[PDB]
Amino acid sequence: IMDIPVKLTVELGRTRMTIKELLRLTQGSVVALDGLAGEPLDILINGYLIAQGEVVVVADKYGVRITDIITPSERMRRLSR
Amino acid sequence: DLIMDIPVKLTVELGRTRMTIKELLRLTQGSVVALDGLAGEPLDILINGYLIAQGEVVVVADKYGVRITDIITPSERMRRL
Amino acid sequence: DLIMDIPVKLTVELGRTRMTIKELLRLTQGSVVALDGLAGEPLDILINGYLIAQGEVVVVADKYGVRITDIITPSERMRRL
Amino acid sequence: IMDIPVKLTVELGRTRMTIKELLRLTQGSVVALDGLAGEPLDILINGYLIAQGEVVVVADKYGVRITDIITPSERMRRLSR
Amino acid sequence: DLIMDIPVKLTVELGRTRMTIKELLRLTQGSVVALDGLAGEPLDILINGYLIAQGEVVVVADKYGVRITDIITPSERMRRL
Amino acid sequence: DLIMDIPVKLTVELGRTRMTIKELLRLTQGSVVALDGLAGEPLDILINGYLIAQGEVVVVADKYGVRITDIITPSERMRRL
Amino acid sequence: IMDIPVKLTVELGRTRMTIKELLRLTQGSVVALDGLAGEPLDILINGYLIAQGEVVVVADKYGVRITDIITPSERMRRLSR
Amino acid sequence: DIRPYDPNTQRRVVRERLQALEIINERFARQFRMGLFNLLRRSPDITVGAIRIQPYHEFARNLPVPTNLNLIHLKPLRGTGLVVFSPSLVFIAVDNLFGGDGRFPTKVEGREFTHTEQRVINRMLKLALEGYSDAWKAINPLEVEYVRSEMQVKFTNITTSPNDIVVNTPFHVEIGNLTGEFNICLPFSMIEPLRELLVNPPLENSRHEDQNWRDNLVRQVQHSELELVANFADIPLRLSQILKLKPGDVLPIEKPDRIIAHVDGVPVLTSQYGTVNGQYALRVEHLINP
Amino acid sequence: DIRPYDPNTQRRVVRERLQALEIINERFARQFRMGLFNLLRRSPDITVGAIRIQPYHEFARNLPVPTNLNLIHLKPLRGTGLVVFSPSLVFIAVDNLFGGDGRFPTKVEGREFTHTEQRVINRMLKLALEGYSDAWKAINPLEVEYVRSEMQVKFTNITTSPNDIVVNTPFHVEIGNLTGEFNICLPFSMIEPLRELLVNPPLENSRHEDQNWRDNLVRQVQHSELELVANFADIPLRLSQILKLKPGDVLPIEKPDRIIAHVDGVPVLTSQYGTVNGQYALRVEHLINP
Repeated sequence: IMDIPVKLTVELGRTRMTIKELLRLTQGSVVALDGLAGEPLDILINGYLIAQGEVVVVADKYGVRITDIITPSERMRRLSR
Repeated sequence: DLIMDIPVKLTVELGRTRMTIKELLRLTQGSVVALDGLAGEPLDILINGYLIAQGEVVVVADKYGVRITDIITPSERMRRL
Repeated sequence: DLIMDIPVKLTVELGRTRMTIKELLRLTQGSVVALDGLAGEPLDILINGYLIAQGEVVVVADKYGVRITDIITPSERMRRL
Repeated sequence: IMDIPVKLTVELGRTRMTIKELLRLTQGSVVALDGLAGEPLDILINGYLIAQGEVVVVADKYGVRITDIITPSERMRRLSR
Repeated sequence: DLIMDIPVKLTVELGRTRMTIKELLRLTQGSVVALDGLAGEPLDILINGYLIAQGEVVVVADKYGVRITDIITPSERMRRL
Repeated sequence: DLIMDIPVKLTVELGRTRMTIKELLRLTQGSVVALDGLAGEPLDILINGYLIAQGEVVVVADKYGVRITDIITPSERMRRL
Repeated sequence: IMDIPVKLTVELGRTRMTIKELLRLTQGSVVALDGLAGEPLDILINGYLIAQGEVVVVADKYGVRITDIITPSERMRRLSR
Repeated sequence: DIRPYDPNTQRRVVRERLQALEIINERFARQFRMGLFNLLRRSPDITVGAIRIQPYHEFARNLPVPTNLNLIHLKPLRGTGLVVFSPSLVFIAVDNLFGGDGRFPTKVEGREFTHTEQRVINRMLKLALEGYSDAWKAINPLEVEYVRSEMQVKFTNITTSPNDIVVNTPFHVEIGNLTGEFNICLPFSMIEPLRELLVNPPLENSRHEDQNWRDNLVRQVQHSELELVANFADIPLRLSQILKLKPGDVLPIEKPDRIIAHVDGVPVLTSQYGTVNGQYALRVEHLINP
Repeated sequence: DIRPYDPNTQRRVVRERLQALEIINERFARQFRMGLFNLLRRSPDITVGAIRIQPYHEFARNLPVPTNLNLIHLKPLRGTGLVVFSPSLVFIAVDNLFGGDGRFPTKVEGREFTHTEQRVINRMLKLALEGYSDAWKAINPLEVEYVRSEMQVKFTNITTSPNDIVVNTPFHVEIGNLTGEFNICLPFSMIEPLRELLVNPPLENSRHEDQNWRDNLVRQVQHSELELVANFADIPLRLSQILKLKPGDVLPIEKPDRIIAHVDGVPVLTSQYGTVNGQYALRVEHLINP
């Protein structure tokens, strides 16, 4: 209907942490994210997560094949964490 | 002031792209879209949508994380807008 | 240091209550539920779900705004824990 | 109907005792609970006991297989003790 | 003051989990749910819902009890909220 | 020491009576049963079913509240035993 | 109809005696009861006698097998003594 | 006795002696003996073994594989029972039925039951269920219905959990020189409502005598007093407040519109409070009734 | 454990034990055995191998080429399943069907299935589908419909991605001296809605008992309190403002006409705010309901 461009982004995972480790951060500091290795990365539209999909490398380029679209229940489950 | 126990949100973005409504709607099940960033580039570590660090991906006991290589400089902040 | 900006999200809570699933599902249109906060008691202010302050609603030139009655302390945080 | 999360807890047993032994407690002090070994542990929802079930270990993790849901008679039999 | 003969309620929690309405309802006869705590962790000794001690499980002449290993410190009270 | 908080439950009893199963089952709507407590006699206060004090209902700025007439003693506890 | 708990007790026998022998009592003082050896012991509800039954030992525990429920005539015969 | 508790230590010590279950077992054994004589045209003798009140997993672990497991319905009791027909017993029954005199050694190597063997199983199972219903009718009449048959204990899963306590009753049947076994497996939850009747049989003249006993029981226990405690109000405090608490302190309280009358903590009624004759009184609005 | 993550490292560790799926597999194996006896006039024996919960690409990489891949519909579950008929199995079936006693060595060189071979495939596939539906009906009734057949794993692409986790169930069929295999491949998305039922089988008396259990569950959880937090207002600030912030500062705020009541961040209702009894109160306009 409309022909507008949007900045779609892919998010690897989340991290809830206080700024203790933030100020302790340095080159080489280990950080752990909320998402474990294997689950689909999150496809966000203008920062709005709409999908989940798995990461591939094609022609030495990052890409994501969208596995599924999210549901309001899973969305709220992710938010309440 | 040391009002500093506050927890903060940390995110990691694998990549970004600009792409429009028609290609959005044309994306279907199993559709893969390539990311602007070339494979091996350090990912972006955002705080509430604000970038301070860049770093590559790493897995730490099946857990996602990033190895940060550059964190602080605003000198390139003009270009990423 | 570099954390001087760090877009943060501040929220104020109107009140809390102890109520169960029966009445919860039995809420209807126009039904009024009370909260533990007394009228005139300054409301709480939270950041990422943690205490940051207590503030009161004040009339400021036809613009209601929250005026910080006091800043939290570790002592009061432990007391309200 | 509603998609709310609740904090489930599993309770091993009860103990009615005056604070004599409470202040006499130390590392190694023997304590005895109301429930004998073998009876199902209690499944409580937001602290509300609703079920009884047996304890199992799966993948070196604690778990409870719910054996039965409680009745008001058994509930109040437990309470009046 | 030594108004100190008062009896108090002692409980022991095997584990806790956050788990929502739909899969509550999906739980059926014989359904087993894994607990957040790893097997072998010291259980939580609560007083009227208030934690002061941690300890592992033990059976004393077919009677349940806990071997307490840590009781007093509030230094980690803020994490468990 | 560490027991300074220990959430306790205080209850006050309105009265007691000696009455049997016949009249108990023969209670009907609007039926009035008297109690051994004289009007104006300060009511008892119990914690986990044990004596803690005697308190009287007093009007406190449209808010009825219990004012402690006296604290229990071991002597009076034995007398009321 | 009602699910109330009651304190049921079993009485071995009666004894009508003046406090002569009561003050003369000591460890080893012989006392004789009204009931001869062999007759059923008395089953009382809240101190109110309801039945008669014969005493057994099961699993090294005292028990009573209820033999008969009393009649008003036998009741009042027991009372008038 | 100070040992660390570990899961899967089902030290379930629930010791009872169901004399009525024993007597029903004996009556059913006689009925099954006469039925087996009617069918096989040979006279068996059935020995009722000790009743094993054991966990379901322990019961199943001793069951030979393959075996006949017949699910049955003990109406109106909630749940299902099991009849275990052993391969030796089924082999002997089929051998006698189909021309074999049984003098040949019993060769049980382990195999499923064929459709003809299934029909034989169905027949003696029908006889067993009828005899069991006849035996039980003397104590409690019930309806027994065949559900289905299975070869593996994993097919059945008679209990909610393998650690659930279950009742097993073995019977050793001998015909000439050929020996077999068959078992009756009923979950303890099946008999829990009737545990009182199954423990003791010592009543034979009880059809209206039970009603008379119950009427006497209620009309007599109606002369027992109780302990009504009416909790006027409920204030939550902390132990520091309790320790520092002094006379003359006023404790804020939400206004109790309804007073709960309870005994030993057990609520009895909901009422309003007032004063009459100079004493506190309660006007009852609703008794505590689920 | 500090190693750099790389794409295509599908370390998908999703470990479960579907006892109900195993039992359905055994029932279907028996049904397929009796069907194969009916068709081939010879008695096979079918061994159910371990269930492999493995990625689709890994499952396909082990499949011999060419092979029979039959797409099926597991109504009403969203998605499609697969039946894998091996060349050796189809060879043996055709050999037995068309006069060959099977004593000849099996010569599988790799070739497509002819139309007659396709008809044989259709027949034993129909028998397998009926047996599988019969096996499943005991737990959940499903309708199975044949879709089409393929010779190459690339023709099917059963999953959205090759890394999608899928369930495979192998069966080794022996007839005399001739051995073959056939597999059942169902995507994990097929069973995710029924994962709870497939993990544990420990229920047999559940038709209205499930409804009673659910009613008890809801009526007992209806007595659990919650944590209603009503976010009155939302101000975005910066960390410099937070650090320099001092009491008495007034923070501008857009006027909240509607207050959202949420629990643990989960929105519950939309309401208006006010004061009653001296306490803040919310008059509910609309509960959060999708």
